[PDB]
Amino acid sequence: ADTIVAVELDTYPNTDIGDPSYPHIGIDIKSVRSKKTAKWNMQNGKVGTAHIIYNSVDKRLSAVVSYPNADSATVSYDVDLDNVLPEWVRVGLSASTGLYKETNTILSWSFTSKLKSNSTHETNALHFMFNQFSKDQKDLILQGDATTGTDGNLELTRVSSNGSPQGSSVGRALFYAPVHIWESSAVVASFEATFTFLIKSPDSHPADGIAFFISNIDSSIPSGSTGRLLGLFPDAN
Amino acid sequence: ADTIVAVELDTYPNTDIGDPSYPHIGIDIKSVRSKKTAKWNMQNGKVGTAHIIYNSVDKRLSAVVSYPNADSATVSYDVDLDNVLPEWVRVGLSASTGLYKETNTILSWSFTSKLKSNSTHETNALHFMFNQFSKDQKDLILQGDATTGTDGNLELTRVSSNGSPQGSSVGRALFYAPVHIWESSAVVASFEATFTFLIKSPDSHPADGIAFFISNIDSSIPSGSTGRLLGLFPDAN
Amino acid sequence: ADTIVAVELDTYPNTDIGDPSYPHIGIDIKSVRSKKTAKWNMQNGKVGTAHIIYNSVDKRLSAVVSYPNADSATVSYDVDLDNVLPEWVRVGLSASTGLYKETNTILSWSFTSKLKSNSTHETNALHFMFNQFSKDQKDLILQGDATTGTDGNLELTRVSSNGSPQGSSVGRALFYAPVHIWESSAVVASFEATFTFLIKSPDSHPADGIAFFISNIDSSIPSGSTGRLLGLFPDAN
Amino acid sequence: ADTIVAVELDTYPNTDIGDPSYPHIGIDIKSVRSKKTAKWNMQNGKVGTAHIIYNSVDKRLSAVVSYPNADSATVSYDVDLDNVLPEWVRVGLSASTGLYKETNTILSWSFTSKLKSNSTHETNALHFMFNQFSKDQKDLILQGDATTGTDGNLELTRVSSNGSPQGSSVGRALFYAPVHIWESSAVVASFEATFTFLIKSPDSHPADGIAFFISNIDSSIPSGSTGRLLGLFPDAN
Amino acid sequence: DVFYPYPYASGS
Amino acid sequence: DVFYPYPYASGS
Amino acid sequence: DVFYPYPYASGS
Amino acid sequence: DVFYPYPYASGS
Ligand SMILES: [Ca+2]
Ligand SMILES: [Ca+2]
Ligand SMILES: [Ca+2]
Ligand SMILES: [Ca+2]
Ligand SMILES: [Mn+2]
Ligand SMILES: [Mn+2]
Ligand SMILES: [Mn+2]
Ligand SMILES: [Mn+2]
Repeated sequence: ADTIVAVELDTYPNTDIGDPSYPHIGIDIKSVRSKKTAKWNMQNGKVGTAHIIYNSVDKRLSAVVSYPNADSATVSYDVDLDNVLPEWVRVGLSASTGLYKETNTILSWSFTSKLKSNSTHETNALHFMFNQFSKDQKDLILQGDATTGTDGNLELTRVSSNGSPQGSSVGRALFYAPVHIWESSAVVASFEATFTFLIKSPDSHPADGIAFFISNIDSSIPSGSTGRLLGLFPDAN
Repeated sequence: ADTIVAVELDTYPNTDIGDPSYPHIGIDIKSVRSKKTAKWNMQNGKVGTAHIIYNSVDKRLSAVVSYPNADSATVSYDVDLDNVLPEWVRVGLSASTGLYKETNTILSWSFTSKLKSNSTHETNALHFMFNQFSKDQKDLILQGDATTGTDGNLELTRVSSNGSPQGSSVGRALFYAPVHIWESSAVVASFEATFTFLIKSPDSHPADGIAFFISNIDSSIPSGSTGRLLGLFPDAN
Repeated sequence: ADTIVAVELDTYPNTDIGDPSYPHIGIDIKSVRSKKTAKWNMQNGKVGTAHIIYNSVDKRLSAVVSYPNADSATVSYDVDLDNVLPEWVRVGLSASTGLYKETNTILSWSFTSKLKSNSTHETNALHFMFNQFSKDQKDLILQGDATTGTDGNLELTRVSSNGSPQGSSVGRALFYAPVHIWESSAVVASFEATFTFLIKSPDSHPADGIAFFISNIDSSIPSGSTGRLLGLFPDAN
Repeated sequence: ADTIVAVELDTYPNTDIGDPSYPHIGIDIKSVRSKKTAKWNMQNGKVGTAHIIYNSVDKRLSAVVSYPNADSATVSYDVDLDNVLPEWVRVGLSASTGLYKETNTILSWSFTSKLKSNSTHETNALHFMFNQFSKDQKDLILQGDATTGTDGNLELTRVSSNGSPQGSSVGRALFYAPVHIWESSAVVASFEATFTFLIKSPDSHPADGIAFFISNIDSSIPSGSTGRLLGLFPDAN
Repeated sequence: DVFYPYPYASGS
Repeated sequence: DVFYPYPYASGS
Repeated sequence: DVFYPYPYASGS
Repeated sequence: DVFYPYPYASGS
């Protein structure tokens, strides 16, 4: 089984599987059918930022998506990740295209996890920050059409030679080292992720979106998880 | 006026002003009459830890108090600090004694504030961490009976020569530099504070407690804010 | 007088006071006459980055100035800061213009100090980072003609509405909180500072430079320390 | 073979291979025969701290070993790591015992790497910190006799139930994720690592030492690299 | 190229 | 001195 | 907005 | 639990 907890930047409304009649950001718990969603004012061709935060005190997973000097969309959901994921996970970025296309360009990415055990200052933590992507990024696991190097950016889905998006494309990038997301004797556990993205669509309506996700260590790209499944799920259940 | 937002570690039940019939941790917004409280299993003479966290996405202020391999108390409250404090504040620790006494010893303290403006990566942040307190700590503002140096610890209230607590004592410590706690064009704003304390009472019931607080820059110790007012308030309204 | 240690980005060569016959970066230990210099290919109108680092194990203060896709000027000097500076100091930026001018704009500035006491992990630290500057930046001390809020940058010197620099101008900026730069019972003391600048000269003749400095807590701009004195020293001794 | 750079805390002097006639700490560049050593007052049974730092501006690798209220042993060597190591490496701890033994217990270990590319603030960074070690520590590669979970510490070498060390034992620990230690278009590359250890010897004759090392990604314990070879080299060349 | 081509936004 | 002297706690 | 006023700008 | 087995322990 592949356990997923994702924060998606859905750009195409697939009302056939529960999507709202508009581009939105949402929180998915083991399912593509978001548990909570928020209208999002996507801006074709504009660089945008995304912050995901979580702490064990509130057990509330919140996300904020915004563009420079424009509106920002927020979506929060109450969840106890202890009862959803294995204490050792792997974090990463996913994305895809289908009948419609778009560029899923990550310009920078950073993550910070901290574990404060029940003892004096027994704080364990991990922190990585990418602002430039090497052509041979040995500390990243690239799955699918994912590739690094183009202008120092992580291009998740297939981007043609001349630079135009590609249909039926799926990509993912997971940080190499496993992450201890939670522990039985943890007084406080928390993380926060940040990434700047650039979505540019040549055609009428862009699809299908980007998503920040956490999963079991051995996770991989399900089959037919292309298009509306955001390379994260095998079916739309 | 003195604006306060405190997370208190109340050790004495003053039911005369709304206190629960037990030691508790609570969240105070401009008032000593906690908006939210949680039962706390204080442990005379044991070193304990305290974590306070807040993010603008959830607008939820949470705190966790715990002791080594023992139970931990949590208290969370929904609040929009933008509509409570001035964007430029000053953070610090407060404490006191009254008819009863106790030692209010801070062993370490660290704070982390981060402001992500609505632009590409315009993240401003501040971070200080104290694990040893010098005798002449030029980056701390000591008010009242507050003093640094004893074994490398910040003794908030009066501690006698031989080491025993003192009654009718009030103390405070604020980090020297002002903190930009919030901004109009902030996509994400957040902070998290940590401190380890040691409360030791010689007498029957210990009082009155410690508290992490945020306030206006020029804040100072109100009069008669000794004892049950935790050196943070002038009256019990 | 004030004790000053600084890394200067000298844009104008005053051979009358020991300046190399060309733009250079250097290390000053209580004298505008650098103890060590290094040619610098100052690129007028382009944003550059400056890195200054130090640690008490090597006791070597080093710095590197660079512009994207351009080369890097490096300079290093051996100096035990315990004998040159007081254990409590202040840090900041200084810059000037004299007969010729240039814009001394600061786009971002971050700093980090760490102390590891001889009692293991008695680590104390301070960290701040500015990517945006508000009109009212309460955590900064502005001396002379320095101002903030302008496009979110810091202008250390005079600049008119038309955006052109001014002559005979001196301005500095210091962090509000004092910094414990060293302690006796310290195993390893280190600090590293970064900042991006934009030195622009319409009159094609830049002067006089920008500097990162460390001084006593109460350091103020010296008389006539305008122009070639970089607002750091009172005489060219 | 493997490219190895390491700071060794040599507890046993083997003058047959160039060891000083007493406990010392040293810097090894692809040879157990240190390029630079420094007497070290090894304090059997006491917890000590080790600090290793480096930066490409000074290109000087330095280290300091100390025990609380005791003195500090310092050692530094000049070496451009770009010519000695590949840009992608792995970091970790190694230790051994031979005829004589000692406990090589690691109480905490933290590390931080930073890359500032020549394109300004193209800062990439990695940071991890361990204060507790779980039995199943998935982000660590354990080679040889190294184990974790024991009282929350890392035992690099064999130690029986009675808690006494073993002879002829070799064990290392590496961080799971590869580390980009240097890049060409880099203005300043730096890293600093810390760790607390507890070398205990009941037989009063400690041996052979503990080391912090940097090697190629696929580095494994060499044949017979037990005892005086600190599980780093295959021969005393 | 593609700058801000997308639904109802203030100014251009 | 004062170790854990306080209300209902498992063991001592 | 400005070109090599004086200091040697390596490139453009 | 252990005392100066061999290496010079400055102090105690
Ligand atoms: Ca969709
Ligand atoms: Ca009370
Ligand atoms: Ca000059
Ligand atoms: Ca040896
Ligand atoms: Mn959706
Ligand atoms: Mn109360
Ligand atoms: Mn000069
Ligand atoms: Mn040796």
